[PDB]
Amino acid sequence: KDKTKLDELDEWNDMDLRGTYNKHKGVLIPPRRRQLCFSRIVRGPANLRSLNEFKEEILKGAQSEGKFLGNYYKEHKDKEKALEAMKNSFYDYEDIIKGTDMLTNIEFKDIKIKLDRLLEKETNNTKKAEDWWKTNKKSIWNAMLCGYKKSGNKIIDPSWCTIPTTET
Amino acid sequence: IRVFAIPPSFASIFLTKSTKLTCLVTDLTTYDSVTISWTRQNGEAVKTHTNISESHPNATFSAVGEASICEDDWNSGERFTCTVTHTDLPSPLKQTISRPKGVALHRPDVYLLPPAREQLNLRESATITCLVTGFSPADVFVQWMQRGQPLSPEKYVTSAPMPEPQAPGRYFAHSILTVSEEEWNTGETYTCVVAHEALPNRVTERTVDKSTGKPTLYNVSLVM
Amino acid sequence: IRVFAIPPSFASIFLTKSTKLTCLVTDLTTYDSVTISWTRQNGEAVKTHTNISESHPNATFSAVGEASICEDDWNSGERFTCTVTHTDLPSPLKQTISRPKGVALHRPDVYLLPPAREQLNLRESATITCLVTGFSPADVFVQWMQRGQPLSPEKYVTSAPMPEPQAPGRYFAHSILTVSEEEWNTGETYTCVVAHEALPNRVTERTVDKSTGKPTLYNVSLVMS
Amino acid sequence: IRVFAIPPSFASIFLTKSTKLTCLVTDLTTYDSVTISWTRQNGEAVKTHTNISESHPNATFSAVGEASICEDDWNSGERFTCTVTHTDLPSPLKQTISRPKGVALHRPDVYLLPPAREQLNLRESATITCLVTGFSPADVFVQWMQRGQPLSPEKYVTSAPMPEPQAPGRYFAHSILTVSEEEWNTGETYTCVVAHEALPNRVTERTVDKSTGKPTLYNVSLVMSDT
Repeated sequence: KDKTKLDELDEWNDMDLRGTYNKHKGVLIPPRRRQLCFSRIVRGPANLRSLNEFKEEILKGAQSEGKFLGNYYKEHKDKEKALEAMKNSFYDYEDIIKGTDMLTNIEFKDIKIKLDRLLEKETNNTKKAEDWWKTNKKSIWNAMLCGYKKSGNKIIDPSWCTIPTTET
Repeated sequence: IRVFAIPPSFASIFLTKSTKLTCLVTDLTTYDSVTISWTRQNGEAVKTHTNISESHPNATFSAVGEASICEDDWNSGERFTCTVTHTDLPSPLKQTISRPKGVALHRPDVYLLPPAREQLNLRESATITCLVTGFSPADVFVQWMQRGQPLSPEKYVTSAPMPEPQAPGRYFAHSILTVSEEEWNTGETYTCVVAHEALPNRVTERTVDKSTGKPTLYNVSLVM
Repeated sequence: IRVFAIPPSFASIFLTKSTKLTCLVTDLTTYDSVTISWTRQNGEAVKTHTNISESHPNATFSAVGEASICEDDWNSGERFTCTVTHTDLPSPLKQTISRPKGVALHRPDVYLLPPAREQLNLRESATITCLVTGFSPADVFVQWMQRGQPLSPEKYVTSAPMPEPQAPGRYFAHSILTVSEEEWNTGETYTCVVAHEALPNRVTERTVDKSTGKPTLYNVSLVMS
Repeated sequence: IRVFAIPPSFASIFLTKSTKLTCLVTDLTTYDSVTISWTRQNGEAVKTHTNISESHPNATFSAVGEASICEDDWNSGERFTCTVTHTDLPSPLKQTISRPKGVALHRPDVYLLPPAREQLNLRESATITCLVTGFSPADVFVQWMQRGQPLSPEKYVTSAPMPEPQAPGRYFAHSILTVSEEEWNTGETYTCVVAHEALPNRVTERTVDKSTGKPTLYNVSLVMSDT
C-alpha cells in the first residue's frame, strides 16, 4: 500500500542480516531489496489455484505510483535515472524466481520453489528458468504499461521501451 | 493342514445381494482329489466347488469349497458343516459355522464434521470426516456419495470397529475423505451413507456442503 | 523355543527417557538357572537383570532379560545381542537386534475438530477429535493435557497408523476424547499434544475452547421515521 | 590456580542432547604433559580427553578436559571429580561437581501478549512479548518458532532470571521480538516456545495472531428523524 520510503541515502548496512558469514562475508543491502512489491507471500494463501497470474498485477503497482511516488524523477528531470531503477528491480526479479537472492526473505523461503514444483508436479517442462525467461518478454512489456499510468511522460524509444531480456 | 471356514459378511451381503460362503483348505500336499463339500445340519448337498486353486509354489495345496444358500438360512443361526476329507486327513474334519445368535442391537448414530478452519485457510485440500458411534453389533458398512455418482473406493479410507471403554458393548468407526480446496469451495453435495442391521431400512445418509455451519452475521431490524 | 529381542519403542523412549531393551526367550524346556544377558555386538555386557519370570504354566520356562542403555548409544546404530543359554540349546544363542536406520522423514500436521453442533443438543456428552496426518515414518505418540495435568488414559481412545493411498508412503491417525458438555461449554481448554521424530523439537500441541470461533456480529437497529 | 569446571547447562543439555562437561586449569606455565581426567563418586574411569590446549601465548596452559558423560549419569545426582595432574606439580587437584539439590521444581506459566493497538496506528512496527514466571529453579531456555522454521537469536532479546519480591524466591523473565506491521497483519503466528525442568515434557508453546483480540459484537442504532 505504501509506495516508497526514503530514497537513496547512506543507510545500507549488514546487521539487518547479522552473522552474514554464510557465503563470503558481510554485505550492505540496497533499498530495492528493502522495499519491493508483493501480494501473496505468507503461507496463509500458501499455494495458488492455477498459476501465477498476478505478479504482473503486483508490478503494475511497482512503478505506476510506487516509482512515481510524486514524480520524483520529474523534478529531478533524469528519466534515465528512473529507467535504471526499474532495470535494477527487473533484474532482481530474475534472481528471485531462480533462487539466487542472498537475503533471508519470506519469498526466499520454499514459497518460490514450493509453487513451481507443484505446477511441475509431473516434471512437465521443468525449465523454470526458461519459462520465466519465456514470460520475461511479456513481463517486461507490461512493466512499462503501468509506467504509462504514471504522469504521461511516455517515450516510445526502444531503449526505454525494449530491454534485451535475453542477456543479463 | 489348516481348514478355514469363511463366514459371509454384512458388507459382502450388501454389495452382492447374496450369501456366498467358502471353505478354504491350505497347507497340504500338492495332490488333487480333495473331498471338500458344504452341508447343512441335515447334510444337504451343495453345488459344485468350481475353480479349484492350483498348487502354490510354496508346496502348499489350496482347495476352495463354495456354497450358495439363501440369506434366511444363514440368518436362522443353523450351523453349516464344511466336510473336509483328504489322504493326509483321513478323519472327516467338521467346520460347523453359524451366525452369532443372541446379540443385542442398538441404533448407530452418525455425524459429519466440516474440515478444519485453518486447514481451509492454508488452501491446499479439505478433509471430510464421517463418524459413526453407539452401535451393536459390529460389521457395519460405509460409503460416500457425490451429487448422485459413487466414488472410487480408494479415494476414501474407512476405519475398523473399536469398543469404547464407556459403553459396554457399543462401538464406533471413522471415515476420511479428501478433496481439493477449490472444489469444496464450490461445495455441492458430499453426502455420506451408512448401512447397518439395526436400521429400519438398513440405510441412512447425511449431507454437508460449503456453507452449512456458517451463522448469521446481521441481526438487522427496522421500525417506523 | 521362541526368542524375541524387542527394540525399544519410540513412544516409550520419549515417555520414560530411560530406554530399556528386552529379550524374551520362552517355550524353553523347564530348567532353572538359565544364562540370559544382554551385550553389544562387540560384547559390552549389561547389569544382571533381576525378577526373572518363573517357569511358564504351559510346561515351559520363561527367560526375561531387561537392559538399560543410553539413548544416544541406542541411536548410534549398533547391534545388540541377547545372549541366551539353556539346557535344550546346544550352543549359546546371540539374538541380534538393530533398528532399521535409513527411513524418510516428514513433519506431520495436527488439527482439532470441535464437537458437532447438533451433537450438542441431546444432552449426554460430546466428542473431540485430534487428527494427525502426513507424518513419516510411523510410531507417533499422542495424549491429552488438561490445565497442565494429564487426563486418565481410559478417557480417550487412540487409533493406529495406516498408510493413506492418496499419496506415496505416509500415515495418519486420530484420537477421540469424550467430555460432558455441561462443563465443556464453560472453558476447559482440553489441549492435545503429539510427539514424533520429524518435529524440530519432538513436541507439539494445540488446543480448543467453547469460544474458538463465532466471528463479530452486528445488531443494526435503524429506526429512521 | 583457578579450575573452571563447567557442567552441561540445562539449556545446552536440551540444545545438544550430547551433554559435555569441561574442566580447565589456569594460572600455570605453558608446559606440556598435562592430564585432565574425570572420575565418578566411586572413582570410575572416564573417556579420554581430547583437544588439549597448546602452548598458548597468554602465558597460561588452559588445558581443557572434555568428557562425554551420559545424561542419566549426570542427572542421577552422583558427584564427579575432575582429577588434574601436571608434570611440574604432581599433586592432582580435586573439583567435585553435582547438581545443587534442594528447592522443589515449580511449574512456570508463560503468557503471550499481542501488540498494543495504540501502537498499530503509526504503521511502523510491532512488538511481541512472551513472559514466563513462577518457576524454580532458574536457567530456563526460551526461543521462537515461526511458520514451521526457527529464527536466529539476533532478531530478539531475552531477560535474565530475576527474583520476584512479591512471591518467595521464584523467578521470571520475558522475551521481546520486534516485527513490522505489514507482515504482522497477514497471519504470521510467531509462536514462542519455552523449556524448563519442571514441565512434564520440558516444552511448552504459545501462539498469537490477528484473531486474538477481535471485538464480539456491535449495538449500533440509527434514529434519523426530525422530532
